[PDB]
Amino acid sequence: EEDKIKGMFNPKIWDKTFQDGLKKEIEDSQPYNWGTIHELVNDDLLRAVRKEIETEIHFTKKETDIYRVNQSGSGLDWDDLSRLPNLFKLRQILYSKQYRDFFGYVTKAGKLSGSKTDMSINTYTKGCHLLTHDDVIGSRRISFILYLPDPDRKWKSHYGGGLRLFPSILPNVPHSDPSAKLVPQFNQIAFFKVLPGFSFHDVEEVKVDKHRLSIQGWYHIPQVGEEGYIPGEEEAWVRNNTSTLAQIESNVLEDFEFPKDERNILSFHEVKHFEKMLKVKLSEAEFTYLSQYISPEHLSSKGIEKLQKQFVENSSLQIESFLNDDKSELLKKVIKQKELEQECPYHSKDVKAPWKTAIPPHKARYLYIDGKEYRNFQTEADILEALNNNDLPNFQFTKDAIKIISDASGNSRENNFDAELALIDLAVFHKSTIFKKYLALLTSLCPVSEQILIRRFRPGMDFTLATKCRFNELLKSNPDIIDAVLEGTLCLTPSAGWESGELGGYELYMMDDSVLINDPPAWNTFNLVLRDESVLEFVKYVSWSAKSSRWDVKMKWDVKSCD
Amino acid sequence: EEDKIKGMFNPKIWDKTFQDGLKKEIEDSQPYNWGTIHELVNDDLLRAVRKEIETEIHFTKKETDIYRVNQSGSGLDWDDLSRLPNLFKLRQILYSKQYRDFFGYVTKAGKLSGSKTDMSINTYTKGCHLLTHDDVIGSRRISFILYLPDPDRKWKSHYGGGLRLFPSILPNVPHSDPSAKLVPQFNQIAFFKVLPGFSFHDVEEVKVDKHRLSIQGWYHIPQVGEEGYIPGEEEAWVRNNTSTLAQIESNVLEDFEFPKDERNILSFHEVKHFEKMLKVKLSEAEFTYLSQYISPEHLSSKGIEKLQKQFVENSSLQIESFLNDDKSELLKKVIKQKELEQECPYHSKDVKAPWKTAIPPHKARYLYIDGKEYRNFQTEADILEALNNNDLPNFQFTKDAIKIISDASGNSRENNFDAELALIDLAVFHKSTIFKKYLALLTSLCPVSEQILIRRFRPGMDFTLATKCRFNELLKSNPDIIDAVLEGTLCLTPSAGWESGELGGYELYMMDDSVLINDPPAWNTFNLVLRDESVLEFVKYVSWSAKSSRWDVKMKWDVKSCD
Ligand SMILES: [Fe+3]
Ligand SMILES: [Fe+3]
Repeated sequence: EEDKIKGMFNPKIWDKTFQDGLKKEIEDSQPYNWGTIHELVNDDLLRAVRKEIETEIHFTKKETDIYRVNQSGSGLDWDDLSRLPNLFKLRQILYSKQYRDFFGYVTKAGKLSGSKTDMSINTYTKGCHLLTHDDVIGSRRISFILYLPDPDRKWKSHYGGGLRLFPSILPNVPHSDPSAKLVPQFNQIAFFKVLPGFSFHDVEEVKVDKHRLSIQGWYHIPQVGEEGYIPGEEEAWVRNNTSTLAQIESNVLEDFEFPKDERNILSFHEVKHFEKMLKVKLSEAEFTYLSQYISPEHLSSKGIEKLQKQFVENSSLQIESFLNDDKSELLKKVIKQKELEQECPYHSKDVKAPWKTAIPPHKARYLYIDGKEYRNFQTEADILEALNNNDLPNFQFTKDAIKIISDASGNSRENNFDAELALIDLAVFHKSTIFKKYLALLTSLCPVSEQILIRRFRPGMDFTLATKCRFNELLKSNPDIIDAVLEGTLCLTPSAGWESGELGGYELYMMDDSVLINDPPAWNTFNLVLRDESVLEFVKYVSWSAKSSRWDVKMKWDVKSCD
Repeated sequence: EEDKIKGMFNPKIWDKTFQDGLKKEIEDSQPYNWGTIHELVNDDLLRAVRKEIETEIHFTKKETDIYRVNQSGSGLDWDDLSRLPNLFKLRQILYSKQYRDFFGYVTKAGKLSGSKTDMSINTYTKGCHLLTHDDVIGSRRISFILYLPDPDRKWKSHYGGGLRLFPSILPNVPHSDPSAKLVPQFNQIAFFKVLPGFSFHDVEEVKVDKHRLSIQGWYHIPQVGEEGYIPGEEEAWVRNNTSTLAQIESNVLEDFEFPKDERNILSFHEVKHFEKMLKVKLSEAEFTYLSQYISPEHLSSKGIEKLQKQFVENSSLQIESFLNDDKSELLKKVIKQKELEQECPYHSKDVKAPWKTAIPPHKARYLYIDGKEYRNFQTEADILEALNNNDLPNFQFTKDAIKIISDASGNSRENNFDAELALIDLAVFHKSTIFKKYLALLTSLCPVSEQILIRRFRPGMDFTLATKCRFNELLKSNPDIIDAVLEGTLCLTPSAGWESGELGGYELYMMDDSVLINDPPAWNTFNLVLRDESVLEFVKYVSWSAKSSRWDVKMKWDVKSCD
């Protein structure tokens, strides 16, 4: 009762002057309303809870596209906490009427469910992380995290594990870079009211070899019977954030994704060449042209049949030493040089031509070169300007634009476009008619469209999430054109240590064990995959631990059978 | 007989030493084998023939896409030449065995038909012309023209009317510029053996106010019964130059046309905007954006309904004062400035970025800006390089490339890109999402693809020939997408005197009287036409007489009904 529960918290939290001060502070916070309280719970109680958890619970590593976490979601039954009396106590006081009134008041959330408790316990160790998300699930009204690292030592900034908040360009379109970061200590709580479209946050990777324990939880909309229940409130809420969010997603939101998952159609000269060949396959002039980039191993009569058969068998190809030695060395030299001697931008504002940042961060983040005009999305107007003035990729005009920049600034070991120029030449090569003629030979498919990107995934920044291919809307009715996207990836990652996947950066292909391909970055490999609409793909978040970025060239084609 | 026929020609032509000398000369001629003979026929006979024709025959003007000629093809019956005994005589000696042996020998043509005579009589007056063609029809083996201008005065070079020969980049792909020109006198014959793919020639416009009379003719493959008849020769020949030329046309030759008649597909952001609107139509922000270029007359509530109704009625729009006053003046100023103070290239080699020359000349010739990388087709390799490395239009990257040229060379009244920059801004505007939203409103059609070109048709050079629209091959199966190309033309011709069509430059739309539209160049007009596959279009050859080039912006879209 009352006094027994209030005694388990810092006495300050029951003080009206403190409460008003805190409500004001949360009201003035940026980038959206959040709060923090130091030394929330009674020290002894919380020390005990930490002891119980270290002693009573096992934590297993779990990796998805969006997180690596040691969870207990093996020891933990929320309906039987008999062996963990201290935790049971914490859960009772955190959901008590006294605390729910306090918490609802300072966050301006209104009333909170007493019965519907929702907690999980996690540890973050080196490499653990949670990417950008907003917490909008079901009936959640407030998010909190209570932190329990070592009570007798300061958790430092460079340890990582910070709670990071994101400012917003529009509703549902957060900025790529965070504008606030909380470095939490023991017995500190962080919390915010859930804001569909705004409450974007993540957990910064833990960077050093330590264990950060925490209790994550949510307060829910009052349920039927409880204080502050309103009939139809929860269902209105859930409806709005689900079926109708999906409705706004297709109608509007996909427009604010960059790069767009769209392909440009090939000319009739190209398509005719492919067709004729499919219904003395390549000329000598053509092998000569191909041999400038491609290893003779894959251009030989037997290399081809081998690849043809693998593709017919698996609907996929994983080639090694794809490029020849002349190109492999040049690319390795210029890429290593850039990695070791030049500064990589670590903020979207610092990214310059020919590079761009993929957005938004709750879908993806990475640097890419698309051959389009320079774009740096810092405001709504920046975005609308692009959507009004869409342009087409021109890799040659990008080499040109590099020279105007290179000649008005000079060149040096610290600032040059050698890597960019080499990679664009690679891109031009893969856009040539003769390359696609070679692709058509390997696969017996006839490409009818293409998109090429050069991508760089920075350590500690960059990642995609699991998604399906996007069918060319306009072509869906053409029965000759296969219900599939052919997808290529040329990995050009020069550094070592990827093999176990612990550093991230792996390309993952899976069924909606369902894993079809799981390739950590390597040097000069080429994956070709013909995806149906059910196949999911992503590149995993690259860890701060990694010695270089993942560099690749990404290619997509719409295809038709010539029978 | 024999001696009576040989006496009607210059006695030199019967001389073996002359004959061998002439055969050698024809053998050494460029750009393909041709010959000429001064004073071929007996002077008196030819003077008489000239008198008969001036006295006995009327000549009527006839204009097509490819020529303006005063013909007799009213006086002239080849089966009854009783009132023209001298001409009958000429025709008998020109087709005589004696002359056919001589002519067949020097041209290395072999035997020639005696019975199958083929002649026509024409005069070229100011403005008369015949564009690039090769003479390959049916059974023709040798072309000749015999010239009968005024016998007692020199026909000068600047009079025009020269016979011009074209060098070849590949078989069937002549160079845009001629490499030989014959200025003919009275009693001179010009002639060549017919060469499928090579014998390209034209008649230079007559530039001054005079009358050039001539007799054009052909010698044919020997017919059944005649000397040198070979069964199946003629039919092999005809077959090869018809059905199988058409086969090579579709398989290969269209690849060497520039610009290509191809459109790039719009993004899903664009298509969705158009659809939503078609199934408080434009926002104020949108009218504001549109009003920067378009005259308020056409943006008003009633201007729109008016245009909507005209389009539903005719499947076409002809708008006047399309652009507003601010843009109309700027464009007129920069275009007039260029016309009056800068030098226009008059040879494909002299054409510089951002401009290109349409090719080949037996299909079209004009200058255009497509937003693609610079291309100057002087060799086979130039062409194959483009086909291997196709690129996509980027009008913004073309403004960029202009600055690298402009800043390494400086600007002046004699050399600047003001006109080009203004026209590209116009092009960017018409490629914007909001413009196409306006286009969709006028027409109730939803654009799904686009091509834009800025074109300049030089006086004395430039023209297109009557052609059909090209359906997007890839889309033909999509039943939502209309079997039509929407086609726009913004004329920006600043000079006067076009009204009667005598200067050329008119846009002609017709049925395969069949004329649907016939618009001489004017200032700031916009034509919109929805072409089915049967509609033919061309811009007429611009005369040397014209005071400026025809300047326009040309736009094409694939479209779908939203019902
Ligand atoms: Fe969260
Ligand atoms: Fe001719």
